[PDB]
Amino acid sequence: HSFGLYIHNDTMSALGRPQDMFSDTAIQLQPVFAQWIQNTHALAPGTTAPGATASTSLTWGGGDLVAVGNKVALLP
Amino acid sequence: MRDFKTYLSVAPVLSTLWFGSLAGLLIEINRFFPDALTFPFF
Amino acid sequence: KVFSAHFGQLSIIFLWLSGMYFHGARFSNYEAWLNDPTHIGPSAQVVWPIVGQEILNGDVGGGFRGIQITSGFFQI
Amino acid sequence: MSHSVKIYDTCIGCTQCVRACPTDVLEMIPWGGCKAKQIASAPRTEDCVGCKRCESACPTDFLSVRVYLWHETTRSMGLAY
Amino acid sequence: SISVVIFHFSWKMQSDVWGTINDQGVVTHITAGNFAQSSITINGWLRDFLWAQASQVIQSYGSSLSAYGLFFLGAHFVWAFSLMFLFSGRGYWQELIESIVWAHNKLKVAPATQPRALSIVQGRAVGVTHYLLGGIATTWAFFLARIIAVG
Amino acid sequence: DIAGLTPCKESKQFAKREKQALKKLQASLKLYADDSAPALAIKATMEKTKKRFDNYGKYGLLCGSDGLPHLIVSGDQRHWGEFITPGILFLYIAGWIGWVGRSYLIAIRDEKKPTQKEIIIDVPLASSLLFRGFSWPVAAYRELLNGELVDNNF
Amino acid sequence: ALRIPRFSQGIAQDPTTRRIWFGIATAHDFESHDDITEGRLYQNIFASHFGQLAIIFLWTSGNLFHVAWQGNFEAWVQDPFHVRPIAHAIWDPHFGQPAVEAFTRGGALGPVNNAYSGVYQWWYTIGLRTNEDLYTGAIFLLFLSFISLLAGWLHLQPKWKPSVSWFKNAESRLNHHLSGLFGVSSLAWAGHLVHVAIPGSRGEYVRWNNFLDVLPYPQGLGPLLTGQWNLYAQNPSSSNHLFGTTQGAGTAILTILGGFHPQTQSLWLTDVAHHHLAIAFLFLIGGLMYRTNFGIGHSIKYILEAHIPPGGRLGRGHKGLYDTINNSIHFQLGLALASLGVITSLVAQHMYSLPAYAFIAQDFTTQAALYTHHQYIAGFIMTGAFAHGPIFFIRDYNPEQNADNVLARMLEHKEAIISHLSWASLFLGFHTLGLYVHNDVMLAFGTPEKQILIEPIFAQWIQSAHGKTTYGFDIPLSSTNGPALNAGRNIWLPGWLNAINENSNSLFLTIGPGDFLVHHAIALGLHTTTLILVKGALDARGSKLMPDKKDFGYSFPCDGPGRGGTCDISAWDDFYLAVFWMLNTIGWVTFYWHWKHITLWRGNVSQFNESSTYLMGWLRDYLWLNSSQLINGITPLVCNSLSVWAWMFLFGHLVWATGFMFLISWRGYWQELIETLAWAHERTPLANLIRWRDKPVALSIVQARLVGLVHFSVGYIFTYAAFLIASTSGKFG
Amino acid sequence: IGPKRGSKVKILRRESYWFKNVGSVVAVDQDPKTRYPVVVRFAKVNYANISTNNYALDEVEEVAA
Ligand code: CLA
Ligand code: CLA
Ligand code: CLA
Ligand code: CLA
Ligand code: CLA
Ligand SMILES: CCCCCCCCCCCCO[C@H]1O[C@H](CO)[C@@H](O[C@H]2O[C@H](CO)[C@@H](O)[C@H](O)[C@H]2O)[C@H](O)[C@H]1O
Ligand SMILES: CC1=C(C/C=C(\C)CCC[C@H](C)CCC[C@@H](C)CCCC(C)C)C(=O)c2ccccc2C1=O
Ligand SMILES: CC1=C(C/C=C(\C)CCC[C@H](C)CCC[C@@H](C)CCCC(C)C)C(=O)c2ccccc2C1=O
Ligand code: SF4
Ligand code: SF4
Repeated sequence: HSFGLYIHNDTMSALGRPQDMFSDTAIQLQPVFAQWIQNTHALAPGTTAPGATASTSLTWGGGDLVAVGNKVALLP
Repeated sequence: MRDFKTYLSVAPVLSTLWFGSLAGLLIEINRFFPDALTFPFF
Repeated sequence: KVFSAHFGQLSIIFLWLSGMYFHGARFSNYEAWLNDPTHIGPSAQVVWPIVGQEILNGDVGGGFRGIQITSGFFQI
Repeated sequence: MSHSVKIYDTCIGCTQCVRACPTDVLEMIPWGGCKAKQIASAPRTEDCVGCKRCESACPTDFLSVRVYLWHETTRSMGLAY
Repeated sequence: SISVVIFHFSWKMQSDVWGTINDQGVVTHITAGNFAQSSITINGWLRDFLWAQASQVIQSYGSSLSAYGLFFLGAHFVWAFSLMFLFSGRGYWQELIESIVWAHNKLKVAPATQPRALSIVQGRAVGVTHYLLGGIATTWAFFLARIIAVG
Repeated sequence: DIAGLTPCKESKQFAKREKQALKKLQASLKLYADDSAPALAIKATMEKTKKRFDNYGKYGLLCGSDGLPHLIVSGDQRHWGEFITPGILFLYIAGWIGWVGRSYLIAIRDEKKPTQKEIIIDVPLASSLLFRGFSWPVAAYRELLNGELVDNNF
Repeated sequence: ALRIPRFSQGIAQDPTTRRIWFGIATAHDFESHDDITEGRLYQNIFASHFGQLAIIFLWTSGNLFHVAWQGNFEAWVQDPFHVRPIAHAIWDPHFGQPAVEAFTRGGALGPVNNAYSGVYQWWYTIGLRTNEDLYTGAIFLLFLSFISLLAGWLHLQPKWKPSVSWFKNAESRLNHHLSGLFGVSSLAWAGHLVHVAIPGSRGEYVRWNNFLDVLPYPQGLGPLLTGQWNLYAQNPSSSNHLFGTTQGAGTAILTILGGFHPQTQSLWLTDVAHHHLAIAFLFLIGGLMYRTNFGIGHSIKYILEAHIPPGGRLGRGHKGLYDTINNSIHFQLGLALASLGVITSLVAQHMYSLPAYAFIAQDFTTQAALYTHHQYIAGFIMTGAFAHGPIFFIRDYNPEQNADNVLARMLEHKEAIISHLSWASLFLGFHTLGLYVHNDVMLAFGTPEKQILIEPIFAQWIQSAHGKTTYGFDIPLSSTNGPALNAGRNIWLPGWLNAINENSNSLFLTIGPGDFLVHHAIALGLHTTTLILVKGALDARGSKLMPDKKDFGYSFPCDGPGRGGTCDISAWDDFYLAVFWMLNTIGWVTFYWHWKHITLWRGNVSQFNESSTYLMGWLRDYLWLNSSQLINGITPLVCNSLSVWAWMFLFGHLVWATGFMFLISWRGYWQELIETLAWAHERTPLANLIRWRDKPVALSIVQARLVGLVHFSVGYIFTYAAFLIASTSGKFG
Repeated sequence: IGPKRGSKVKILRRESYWFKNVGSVVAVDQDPKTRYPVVVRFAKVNYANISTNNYALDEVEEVAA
């Protein structure tokens, strides 16, 4: 369940029928990951939490963007 | 203090004061003649 | 023994760091990089142009020839 | 052979020399004259595995034994289980 | 364990995250998420990774960093020297070491300090340690060469 | 002269190498040292690879296509000391590495217990059997093949 | 605890699984395993490889049978333009509907994979043409390959003798062979090409009907028997030819005349036949050289015996090398291997620059996955050659029966032999490796100059005394004239051996400092590879660490710890150890051709020039450049052109890597957790009582040195297999 | 002491580690009797940690003399 998993893809994407790969889109998962705990981390400054704009680690699901003016930094 | 028919000892790696240095003096010939690939003679 | 032959690590980590603080100092780029971050692309080490060497020393920021850094002093 | 690895030597004396090796070697069988007078190379060897712990200690001055037996039971390899 | 966890982070952290703002902050990752449908294939892991990035290691000659591409061959050699230490017998390099020792004695040049092959487990000690300082610095080079310069 | 082209006296392809490549060394319109006293591409590194002009010496030196210079050394037209001159040199230096190899060695196996005198070193480098090598005129080229290391000891 | 495996006995009642594996790998070791006698053995290899020839024709049959009804031929014989021939129809239920995508290749219907074997230009190159005219193949070869089994049995049945002592003659046989066989085996070929094929080539057909009515000429074999031969070679072929259709054909078999052509490279029609003829006297003259009863010729001892050239007065014998090469059967299968091994490459290195086929190179793929299946093998031999000549020394061989005698002395004076071998390698080692890192430290460092780069003088030299009429150059006595040949000229070296530089297919490619290294690194291979095989061999007998290493010699892998610590010190495990460098030479060598060729085709050659003189670059452009095509062939954007290949190529990287286990694992660790892992079942419900019949164990202490290998190898040899093809196919080159 | 007891002897058997080499001896056997007398000894060790072995006059080919 932890490697031949990939090998499926090759053997069946080189056979080539994506209908049935394991793609982020072919085997049933649908344009969202979101609902787990990430999305209850960047959103937690509304508990016993006091707060302070953003989260704890900007890489979390909810809100915010504007990070830096040369290149980038972290986002969801 | 050292006359004739072999002398005093020395450590495990005095080769590290023989790789480093001696050989080291040779970069010292590889900048005096900063270059080779054949060579003029004397 | 181990409480002694230990010791000579701290002392060492200590001779190390020094050649890094010295290095992160007079072999400068730190002064130059700080007024000018987002911009620079730091150095501390530089060759000496013996034999082939020099190629390794390529303009890094506050106006000098050197080899870069991926060891975040300049940032502590 | 069926266990045949030669550890023999010439002294076959066994004091501060060699003892180690699971069961296999009930020797001290004094041949009529070989110094500390105990000799040969083995007893009944159809019992135990394939060591070379056999030499490791006390001479064989030549080879020293190892696996060579081929015909190989199970009680002859830990694992018949 | 570590060597593939590394392989993970940067292919993520650049496929997404690292990239860049401009007007309307239209984000432009070091790679427009190529990850998408294409790490899932374990070839994409050299289509999209190893053969994609590393093009900076094998272009790196005549430069400034160069010492990476110029390591990346050694240490991508040293590893492919470990197998010799890993994969081999022992009374072998003995059996060999004497042929040597012989030719030695003819000129009168060897015996003193009985030259001997490697201590079964020393041999393993010179596997492993090499297989690592080989197989590792390889990427230490592979890396510093795809974040210096674009990224 | 031979398979590649001619030396430096003319070698078009070689010329282009001098120029682009190195001089793009340039490539840094400025990069500030108007007067400044460190950043030394500027002076030599080029000029030391560069003032190496239409001169490098003159060496002959064949230079193929792309004009990187090839070494024939077949003892002819000009090229003789690209192997022999630095060849006998390799020989002479080695052999006086091992002439003394077969020396701060054949001087021990004797007296009293001599069983690892060699993990320390009796005379460092040998510093006694030292010059035996330059103090090889002829030497092994006779005494090796006649006596001492004599077929007997063979 | 029962009794099974029907030949061995120690193996037969071994309660573990070894029972199995070791069964399926002692089968072919006739000499000494229960069922054997010198009478049994011999014949037990005889009706064995009558089981041979037999399996070679069920191969060839089907080779000519997935061809005749599909797999273009009444196509590709209309004109063979470099677009995708055919082998057979690929049919796997796993395939997607992109069954429609290339994979499914033009002419034919359902998907297919095209001839990369040569067959397609030799079933054709000896005539054999029309798609109504063709469908024989199996039909014969197979109404043959069954006979191949019949003797098998017939000569296995006692009565009509299977022959026992009669197996140690020589003279009689080989006095028979190198006449009866080879000679007439040629001849008869010289027969065929000429009556039925040369006509089929330049001229026109031959009709299944007539065979008398067809006459290369008007007035027959004319003189010929009339010693008058010469006037074959006048207006033989032409050049304004249009290959296969006469018109500028002419009809006078035999020549050495005309030569190359943009329309087909390949040896001329005739010449491969006067030759096949020409040699067929010499072997026939050779056959008839030894006894065979009548009372002429020779006894195969008495011209060894005290023959000897530099013997005579140099105290160095020659006793019955005959009754030891003859009483050996391993000496036999190892002078057999090699010759074959040396010539398997002479085949496959001459098969380029001189391919003898109608459209081949100027094909440039089939041409590059066919030099190598003849470089792999060939290397793969050599080893086995060297490996049955370190079995002779243990099972057979006989110190008291061979001594003072020149096969000994070879043993006796051995410590030198490996040393003056090892001295070659260590020299050929660091000295190639100085030149290649230095060559790579200098680039990167910015200085393409300073690059150390020796012209391959003694190379190109051989060729400016041939035809490499490259940009002039005298050479003292030669000049490019004054003296030319004088003794030779317009006979012999006509247009042929006159390809010169020919940037396209000149035979000889124009060699520079890139080639003065690989060429010293193929040299560091067979040297190192052989210091180990020479050594491996030169004491399967024993040595200091293991003195009495025998009665079993070969595969006794391992010994107890202590003494110094003792290991892969069976002549097998040096063979075992050898096969890595036969897999590293036969890599540097093949690697080399291709890069060269590649570049020397749909593009440059400067490429290999300043970018093979170093090392990084051998990885970058080649290795890294020229894979492109294949890997973005599974592509996140659907299955494109190739998909078999790249999946093979990663199947390539796995089978390989998964060698290592076997190779850094060593039975000890594996067995032990199987000791814990066989406390499971026994202690777990819904899987108790349930008995194995073979006791769970971990692999033998020789076995896994093999299996990691026989694993290391396919991966490796299945990777280049998929690599080159997956890149010499688009190309470009 | 009068003839030669143990003053210099080669080894010739080809199994014995220091075989063709000549090291020194000790208390060579006295009596008519057995077949493995003679201790020998030399500086150079061998494949075991301890190496000081006993060979026997049916042989010691010393040889010249
Ligand atoms: C003093 C030195 C000495 C001498 C005279 C020799 C001589 C020889 N060696 Mg050798 N060797 C040496 C040291 C020496 N070795 C050492 C230290 C090693 C490492 C184990 C080896 C490993 C070795 C191998 C594997 C082989 C030889 C072989 C040979 C023979 C072929 C020459 C060759 O191509 O190898 C070139 C020489 C080397 C690779 C040796 C490197 C070590 C050198 C640099 C020692 C330098 C002096 C050293 C620092 C001593 C200290 C000086 C002291 C007076 C203070 C030749 C008889 C080959 C053979 O058996 O064929 C006849 C065989 O291939 N040698
Ligand atoms: C392990 C490998 C093995 C394999 C799988 C192959 C496979 C192949 N080899 Mg090959 N080869 C090998 C080992 C192998 N070879 C070795 C060891 C050698 C060196 C001896 C060669 C030397 C070799 C050459 C020179 C050629 C090949 C060719 C080929 C290809 C042609 C197909 C074929 O062989 O039909 C085999 C056909 C037959 C077995 C039937 C023909 C045999 C004739 C000569 C029998 C004559 C007997 C006759 C009846 C007697 C007449 C008597 C009477 C009528 C008067 C095929 C890819 C050819 C090629 O290049 O393709 C492009 C060719 O060039 N090989
Ligand atoms: C043309 C051939 C020739 C002939 C006539 C023989 C004949 C013989 N060889 Mg031999 N050999 C050869 C070439 C030959 N060899 C070559 C070229 C090599 C190495 C290059 C060897 C290496 C070799 C070894 C190590 C041994 C023999 C042995 C023998 C004897 C027993 C055969 C055996 O053990 O197979 C039985 C084997 C099997 C039933 C199959 C197991 C084989 C495995 C390793 C598969 C090999 C790889 C495979 C193709 C990959 C799997 C396919 C994949 C697509 C799934 C027999 C006298 C043995 C012997 O008696 O020596 C004392 C043994 O020691 N040979
Ligand atoms: C790329 C690989 C690696 C390297 C460098 C070597 C090198 C060598 N192998 Mg080898 N081998 C390997 C992988 C390697 N192997 C693998 C994977 C296998 C199969 C598992 C084998 C199986 C094998 C066998 C059976 C044999 C060898 C032998 C040899 C030696 C042959 C002599 C020679 O080629 O020139 C000499 C060596 C080189 C050119 C390599 C470089 C060594 C020097 C230049 C070291 C550099 C010094 C450096 C600056 C100092 C750094 C050290 C430290 C102070 C930091 C050589 C030492 C043979 C042998 O023993 O010869 C006598 C033979 O026994 N190998
Ligand atoms: C690429 C690798 C190869 C493979 C496949 C394996 C696999 C394994 N190693 Mg391993 N190993 C390897 C190379 C490999 N190793 C090397 C090179 C080394 C050292 C150099 C080691 C050192 C090592 C150690 C020390 C250990 C292992 C262990 C294991 C097992 C871990 C449990 C597991 O997940 O297995 C099952 C899963 C796989 C093998 C991967 C999936 C395979 C795919 C292709 C599916 C194929 C199945 C399918 C039905 C095929 C049938 C089709 C038909 C045509 C046959 C596993 C069997 C350990 C163990 O036994 O713990 C349980 C133990 O810790 N290995
Ligand atoms: C990358 C694949 C797209 C999938 C996720 C898309 C969902 C969210 C929309 C875009 C996400 C990026 O967020 C980005 O939005 C805008 C880009 O139009 C930018 O908008 C920014 O520029 C302008 C300048 O005043 C104003 O319109 C906004 O006040 C300001 O936040 C911001 O730099 C950033 O907040
Ligand atoms: C190659 C190999 C060897 C042979 C490797 C050897 C003999 C390495 C040892 C070489 C030493 C380090 C050379 C030392 C010589 C110099 C230090 C002396 C000169 C001093 C300098 C100035 C040069 C083994 O002994 C071995 C043992 C067990 C498993 C695998 C293997 C294995 O794979
Ligand atoms: C994994 C492993 C084992 C364990 C043994 C195992 C894992 C056997 C497992 C059987 C596999 C799953 C069979 C699959 C093979 C198929 C291709 C079928 C073979 C068919 C044959 C008859 C050809 C060892 O015993 C061993 C011994 C010595 C060195 C290294 C190792 C080692 O690496
Ligand atoms: S101790 Fe070793 S006789 Fe001596 S070598 Fe034989 S068992 Fe006893
Ligand atoms: S050496 Fe053999 S016989 Fe002796 S104890 Fe070990 S296994 Fe038993």
